[PDB]
Amino acid sequence: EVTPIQQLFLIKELKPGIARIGVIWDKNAANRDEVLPQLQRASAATGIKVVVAEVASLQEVAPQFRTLLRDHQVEALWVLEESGLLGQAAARSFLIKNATQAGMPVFAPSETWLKEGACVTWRKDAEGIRLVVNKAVAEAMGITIPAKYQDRTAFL
Ligand SMILES: [Hg+2]
Repeated sequence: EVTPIQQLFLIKELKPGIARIGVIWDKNAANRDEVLPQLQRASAATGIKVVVAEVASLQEVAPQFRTLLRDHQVEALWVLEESGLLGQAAARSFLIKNATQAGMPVFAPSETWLKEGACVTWRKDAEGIRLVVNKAVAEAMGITIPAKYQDRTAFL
């Protein structure tokens, strides 16, 4: 498992200057009590504002995404897991479609998202953390791979 503070620090280097990121979090996902204050401390360690929009059903996904954009002006979407609601194609395809229309990058929990249009995911290696990047989409959305990570970055 790549930890949230590890993902946010990777996000800071992949999208330099990012200031506001939005998280769609399934309220039913386990470890909610551990993950949400985890996100806020990663936010304080990075200087990136992390707005968390929780969803309990598929119906809540669209209003919560739109609220993140209209009221919080997030510049990217961050999805941490997909064990329940966020693993259903209806929620994934919406989040990917509309983030793509808004020109914002999506940091995703598995390669399935990158095959559908998301920008970046990650996996823990013997060597630490390796990046997986959809190049053509990530390039177009302002993602830059630091040379310190060019070696340890696969391109879907
Ligand atoms: Hg994207």
